[PDB]
Amino acid sequence: SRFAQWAIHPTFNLKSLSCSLEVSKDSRTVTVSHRPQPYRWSCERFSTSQVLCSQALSSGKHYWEVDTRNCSHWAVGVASWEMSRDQVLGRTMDSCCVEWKGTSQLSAWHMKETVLGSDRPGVVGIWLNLEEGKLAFYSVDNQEKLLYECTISASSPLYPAFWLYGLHPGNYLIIKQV
Amino acid sequence: SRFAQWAIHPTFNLKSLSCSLEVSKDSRTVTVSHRPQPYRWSCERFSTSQVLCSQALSSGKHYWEVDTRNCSHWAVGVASWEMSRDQVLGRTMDSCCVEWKGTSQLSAWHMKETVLGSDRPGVVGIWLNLEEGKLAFYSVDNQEKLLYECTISASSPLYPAFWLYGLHPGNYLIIKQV
Amino acid sequence: FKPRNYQLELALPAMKGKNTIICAPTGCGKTFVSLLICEHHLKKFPQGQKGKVVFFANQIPVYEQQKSVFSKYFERHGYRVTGISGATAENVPVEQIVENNDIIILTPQILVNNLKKGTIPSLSIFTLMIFDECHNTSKQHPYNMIMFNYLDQKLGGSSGPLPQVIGLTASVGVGDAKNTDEALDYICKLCASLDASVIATVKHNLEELEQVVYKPQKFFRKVESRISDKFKYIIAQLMRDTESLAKRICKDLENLSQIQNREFGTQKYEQWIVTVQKACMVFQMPDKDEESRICKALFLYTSHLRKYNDALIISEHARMKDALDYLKDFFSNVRAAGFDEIEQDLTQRFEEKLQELESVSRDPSNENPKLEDLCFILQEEYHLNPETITILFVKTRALVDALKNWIEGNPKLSFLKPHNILIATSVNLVILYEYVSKCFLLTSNAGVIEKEQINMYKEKMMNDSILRLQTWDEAVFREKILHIQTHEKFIRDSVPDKENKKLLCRKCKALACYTADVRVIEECHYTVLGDAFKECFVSRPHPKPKQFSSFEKRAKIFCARQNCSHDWGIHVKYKTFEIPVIKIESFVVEDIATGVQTLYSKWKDFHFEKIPFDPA
Amino acid sequence: FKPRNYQLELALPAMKGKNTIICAPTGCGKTFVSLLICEHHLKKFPQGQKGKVVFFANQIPVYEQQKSVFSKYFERHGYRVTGISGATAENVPVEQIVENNDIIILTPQILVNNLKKGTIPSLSIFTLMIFDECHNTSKQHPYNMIMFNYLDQKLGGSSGPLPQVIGLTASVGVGDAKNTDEALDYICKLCASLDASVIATVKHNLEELEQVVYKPQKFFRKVESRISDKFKYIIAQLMRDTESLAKRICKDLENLSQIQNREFGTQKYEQWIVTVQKACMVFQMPDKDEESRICKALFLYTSHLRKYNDALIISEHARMKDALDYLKDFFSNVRAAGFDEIEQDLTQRFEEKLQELESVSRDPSNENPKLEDLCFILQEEYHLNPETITILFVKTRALVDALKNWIEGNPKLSFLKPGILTDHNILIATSVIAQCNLVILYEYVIKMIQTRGRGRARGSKCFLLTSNAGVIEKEQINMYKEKMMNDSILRLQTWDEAVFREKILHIQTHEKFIRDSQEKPKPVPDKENKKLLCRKCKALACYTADVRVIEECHYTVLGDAFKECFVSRPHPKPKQFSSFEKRAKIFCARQNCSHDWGIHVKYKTFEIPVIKIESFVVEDIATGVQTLYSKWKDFHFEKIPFDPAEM
RNA sequence: CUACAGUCGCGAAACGUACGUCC
RNA sequence: GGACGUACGUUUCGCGACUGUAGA
Ligand SMILES: [Zn+2]
Ligand SMILES: [Zn+2]
Repeated sequence: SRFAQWAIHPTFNLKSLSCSLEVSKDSRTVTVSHRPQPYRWSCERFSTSQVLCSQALSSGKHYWEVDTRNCSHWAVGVASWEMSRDQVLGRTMDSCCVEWKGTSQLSAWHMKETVLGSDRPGVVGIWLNLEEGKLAFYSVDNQEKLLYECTISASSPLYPAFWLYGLHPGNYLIIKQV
Repeated sequence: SRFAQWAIHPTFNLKSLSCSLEVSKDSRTVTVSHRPQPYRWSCERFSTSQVLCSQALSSGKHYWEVDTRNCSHWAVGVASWEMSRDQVLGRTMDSCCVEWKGTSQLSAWHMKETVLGSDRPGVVGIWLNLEEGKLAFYSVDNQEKLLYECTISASSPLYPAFWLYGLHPGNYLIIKQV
Repeated sequence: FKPRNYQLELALPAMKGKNTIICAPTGCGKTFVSLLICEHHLKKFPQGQKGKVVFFANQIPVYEQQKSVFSKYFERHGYRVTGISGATAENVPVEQIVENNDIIILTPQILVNNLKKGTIPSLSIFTLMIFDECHNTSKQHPYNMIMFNYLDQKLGGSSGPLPQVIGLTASVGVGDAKNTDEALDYICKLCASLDASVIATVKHNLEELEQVVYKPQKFFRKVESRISDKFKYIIAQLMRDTESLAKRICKDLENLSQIQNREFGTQKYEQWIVTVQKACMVFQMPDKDEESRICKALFLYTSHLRKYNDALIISEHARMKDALDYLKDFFSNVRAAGFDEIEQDLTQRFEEKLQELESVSRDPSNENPKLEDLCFILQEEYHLNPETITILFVKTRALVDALKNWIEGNPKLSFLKPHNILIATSVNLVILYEYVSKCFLLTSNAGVIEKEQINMYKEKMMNDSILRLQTWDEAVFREKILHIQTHEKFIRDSVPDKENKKLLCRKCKALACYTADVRVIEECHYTVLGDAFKECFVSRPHPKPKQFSSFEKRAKIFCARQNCSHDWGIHVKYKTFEIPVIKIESFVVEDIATGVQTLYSKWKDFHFEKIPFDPA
Repeated sequence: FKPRNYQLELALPAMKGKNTIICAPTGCGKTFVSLLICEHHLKKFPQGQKGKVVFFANQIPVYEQQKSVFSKYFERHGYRVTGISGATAENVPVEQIVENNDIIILTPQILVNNLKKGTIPSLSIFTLMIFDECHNTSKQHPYNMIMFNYLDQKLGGSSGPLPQVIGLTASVGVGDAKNTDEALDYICKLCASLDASVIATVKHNLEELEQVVYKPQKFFRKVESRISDKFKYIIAQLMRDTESLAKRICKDLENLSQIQNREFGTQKYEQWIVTVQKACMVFQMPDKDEESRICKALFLYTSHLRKYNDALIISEHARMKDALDYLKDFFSNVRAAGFDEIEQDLTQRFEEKLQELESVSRDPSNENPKLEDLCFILQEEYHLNPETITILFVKTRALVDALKNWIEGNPKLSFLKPGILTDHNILIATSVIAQCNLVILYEYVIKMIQTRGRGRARGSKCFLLTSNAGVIEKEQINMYKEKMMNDSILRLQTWDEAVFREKILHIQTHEKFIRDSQEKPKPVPDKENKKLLCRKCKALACYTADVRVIEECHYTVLGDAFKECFVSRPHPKPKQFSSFEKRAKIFCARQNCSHDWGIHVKYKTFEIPVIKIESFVVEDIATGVQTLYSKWKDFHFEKIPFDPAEM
């Protein structure tokens, strides 16, 4: 929005969405319903509240914006396509992300168990520089405050993954303009 | 199966699937069950016992094999993609197909009920040559008997359609190798 | 004019001179076998003796059909065929028709009225009683009221020339029996009430009956109801709002009908409406001016909740667009019937959400799924062959008119004629739309599936119990039914007032008349001859005038108030004048001394001064 | 050790000397309230007069918990605290414990048995009576059998120093009431059966009650059943073959019962099996050798249909694999016990479809949809907060092991540890301590009273998983029945105390009139000598002239000819009930019958084969008619009392 | 006005299965 | 062994409401 725009916003796909969500026709707004829906049974179903993308990345030019407001507890980060769907995001071999846990602590995971302070970013943006493995969570307005860095071994597709609390109906996440 | 193979086996899509079919993961067998399936309500739903494919046509090379046995009444043919969804196969202004009616007559439509004799093709094979408009149904082992001639004005997406008797449980079709 | 061998097998025990239980599942075979027994009974009579064979027909189209065939058959033999219907026996002597004719097809309801007046004092004048559809002789039937005099004459010691009680039918029936030993007791109770011993069935010529049997195959199609009920949420919000503004008139409203926590759109809600409607009618305030406003407001609140819940059942079974038509017909009817502060509150709130209900109705996303598989099975049978004319069985009269807006009101279905599809509510591809060669059965719950599944088990145990009785002895069969007829005869052989009460309306609570002016015409009709009652009512023409053998339904009556328009009764012409025959159901009886109120639904449950009518 | 403000408002009417139905929603709050009434009652007495306060405990863990608290508190004041349990009722005199103690915490079942014998002939020796969990005093309870002796002394005319009938409960309850008028009639009927005038509730101290209330939120989640049920289709073909095999020897099998059309795997079919099986036990074939063959074959054909119908309810709720392990466990036990021509045909008919059943059970698309979302709600809470304890309530004990093996061997639930209560992340219990902040009601329909510890609440959930609309709408009206309970209590609390003592005085006289009208004695005993036959083999076991009655509850056999008719077998869980010691278990000593006849116990010095009427059929030797009795009191015959002087 | 049939609901009574408690 | 309580389900009896059909 303020710096040099380097990438375009991703879009949700219906081939990795679980049987509990009802993402609409704009493909950037997931929502939880009261009753789950019967979908196909394949190896791409997460059986969780996780959503993956299909936007193919590039050499070094990556940036996307995702709003996690109007959410009780969320988790947004980077995950690989060559991963088991039954596993939890942030517990696999190499998937670093930031999760807002139930104990009101904004924790962060890296392949460790380190925690941040008591902050609460509303509009969190993720800067990615895969040419040298640079990650920085410049969310909003705090003189480009990152406060966390992850090192990734970029040799695989790394579509951004998302997670929200699926046991609370009415919760929704929205992707907005960078 | 003995001549030069020109095309590959088709695959059923989940965007034009009927609300009564329960096609498995191999996407090449339509089957009607006791209970219907809850799907979305859009302009792509046939609300009938029909199904479509995902293989776009080409210049001249179209051939596939489908098994029409273990069935009371079936109907296999070729129809256009730009077709109204509330209509049944065989009443469109351009749809060459053959119907095995309830009167034990292998009828055919050319938009004009072209009633034929009492032949029963077990495993039918459909030849298509869109370059010069050649259609002939050499089914199985009958020294390549044509038994029907059709001329199409192929200037449109021409995804193949199918039909089966949905009021009888146990009715199922299977696509085999050529 | 060609009786086959299987038609002659059923008539073999009938010609011997004993009462039979001949049953045939076809229509043409059942009328032809009765002609052979009627011809054989009259030809076997000697000189100087004449027959008096009667044919008890139940309905009027059954009486009209059996009158043309019996006249065209017994015309060369020189027989006197006639017919006594309800629109015929007025001012005609019954004793003259039965003495001058022999092939009488008189209605059995007229014979019950004749047996009480004094004419035809015994059943010995007849010789061959033919009961059409004799399986209805279970309890209090007009067929069962003739047999109460037949069994009284036989078991009375003076049994003389009793006629034959041979009865035609199409199904013996099981009833409410679950086992073979219980289904056996129902059949022997039918033959005991009909005084018979032989049940004639086909046991040698089954190959003729299989050609014409009319027996399709069943196909169960059970589906789940809709879940996205957007129409229900706006209606139930209007009903919960109407119920909240009704609690300010009556404080103790919620404790009147305490059955359970009621749900909208079900039959349990409809029982809650009529119970709380009757509770606001027994109120007794000593001002007599605010009480007339309280019961008028609570009547319009309970009736609007009744009409809202009535349209809710149509939306779950029929299309959603016909539910709004049922509500717009009720509101436009009260728009020209009267206008006060109470109805103006409910009519203005209905027009507020009228565009909200119109928006959701036109979208095909919110559609009942019971019409979806009905549309699926219609375009699948006609696609195979155009020789599949259908018959639809609909129970509710409001539900069969909702389907007429779906045949030609939907663009997918066009090869139908609302002919090509029958909408007969009461009688190769038969569809049973909530009614309990191939058949179908559409439903939304598992109760209709299990109800039809035990009906096929009832047909299996019926045919097994028939052949068990056909291997018994004739001496023990008449001995077994003798203990049943003596047991029911013992049960069959086993106070006015002098006060002065007044009659008040149910929704207006106005003084109409007293119980001293109510007269009795023919032990069923109650009218008022007083002059104060003549100004308390207003007339209104009848939409369908008819008569029942002594009257003329010329006009309906209504309450003579400003916006009441209550259905009080009817206006008839008995002999030479007019009398306002009213009904006790739309009335309230109040005592002068006690003051308490009582609600009665039938005239026989209201014991009072029953003064007979006087022409002077 | 220190009382509070809300712990003194409840015991304030109790100290005045009147009966109270104090309802505290805490676990340790009811223990501290009762200690305040017990300490105040003993201090107000002058010299010479002493208190005899009795604390009734309904269970043995409740009896042993309150025995440590009442002994570690009333020890500096010089009071004697004792306890009489079922293992302690013997070897001591019952009269000498009450006269030499004050703080007896004995169970109410011993007091009902003593009142019939003659020891402690009246309740005037006690001065205070505390009924813990007094909401069970509805009908025929051991709490109610003491009140029948209490109300007969008050309204009888021989009233002495009657004691207080205070009771500390946690939920008064409404019962099966629909409206508030019937809900009010239940509380006054409970107050009449306990002689109450006051009902204490926390009204002025609601702030301190909010800290410990254990009030969770409702999380109803209705799911759907499976569509492609291929396990049911193979099982139902075996059930139609066994039903047709049993019709070859009984043509009137459909006439023996009055149930409607039955679906396999439901509760309606299970009632049809027992009604059919009880109808083939009264066959009266005069051959007396073919009768023992048809009745033994129809017993085995109905037992296999019982296990086949029970295995489909396991496949409906639990996993498909554990349903196959229930049938293989039943067929392994029936092979080791005995083999004949009937059981071998049914065994080899199941093995022909064993490979077909084991193939559809190992399919990843045949997962139960009830278990498919139970794993989803168990992996979402543990990802949110991974230090939460949960609890799972199971209705049937046959499903509490199927869901234990489902977790042990699941990769998505590798963190859970089994806590089967038929270092523990889950707790799979059947029927219920204030430490697990997650409650899951897996098809389990008074709600769960998880009020045991004086800790905190911290936020809990009440997920209800079911696949039918019956269990969804039952909890919706249970919140309405719990809402109208507090309204009916507050309405009763705003009455006058002088009219409420007279309002319940007409209910105690009306309920005694029904109790004095239902005094129908026993009929005339049949002096004819009938014989008892087996239920499976119909062999002659004994006669009704060798049956002796021990203590009006148990029936032994006196004759020596019966002693060679059974074979012994050791009990898996022996125990003792006040006069006996369970040592063995008697069975039918036939070739392949192996029917459970009763039990073998030691009464004083001898060993008596105590039998039950549920495994025998009574055939009269005069006429020849056979009857099936289910309880020993319904079998009216000449009951000769036992005499140890004979043998 | 009489009569039949179907559905739903309010009560009473009896029985079966399952679970839990105590002697 | 025995006794008691709770929950689900079933078999009846009796009463009431509404709808539909038929007849006089
Ligand atoms: Zn009026
Ligand atoms: Zn035995």
